[PDB]
Amino acid sequence: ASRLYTLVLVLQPQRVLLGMKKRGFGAGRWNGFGGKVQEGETIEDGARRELQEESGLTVDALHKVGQIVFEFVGEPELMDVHVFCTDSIQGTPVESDEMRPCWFQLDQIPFKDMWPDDSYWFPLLLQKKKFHGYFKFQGQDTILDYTLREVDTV
Ligand SMILES: Nc1nc2ncccc2[nH]1
Repeated sequence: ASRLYTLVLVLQPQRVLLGMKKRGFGAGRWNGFGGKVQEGETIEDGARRELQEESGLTVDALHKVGQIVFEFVGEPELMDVHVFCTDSIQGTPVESDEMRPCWFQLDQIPFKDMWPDDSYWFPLLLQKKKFHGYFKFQGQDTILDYTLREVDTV
């Protein structure tokens, strides 16, 4: 009972791009760029597509850095989120009716205004570590339990 999603982080040596979602699931929080994987499309092709649709950027090189499963108590579907980091990008981030992009210095990540799980696995992403995670949520603000382990292969 799971559904595939992608999440792409545009990470450069001194800064990371995040986008403030203006409506829908997760509105009001800074996040990477992603969404559901479609029929007939590979997970990586979906990550590339979602980055363009949501940020206006075109990614050359992409690589997998994590997989995180989210459970929301009372909701049947688990979110199976495949996390990617960019290595090269083209274009300028585009503000739209759906998303407001901003670059953040690496020591100024706005964790108070992000999903609470990001405080756990973003430090790994920043240090170029790969990870498998699982977070059980009650509502959208409370982590009931979690597991997070570094791995060599996502
Ligand atoms: N970055 C990020 N964290 C999340 N936690 C739960 C659901 C979606 C999420 N996107």
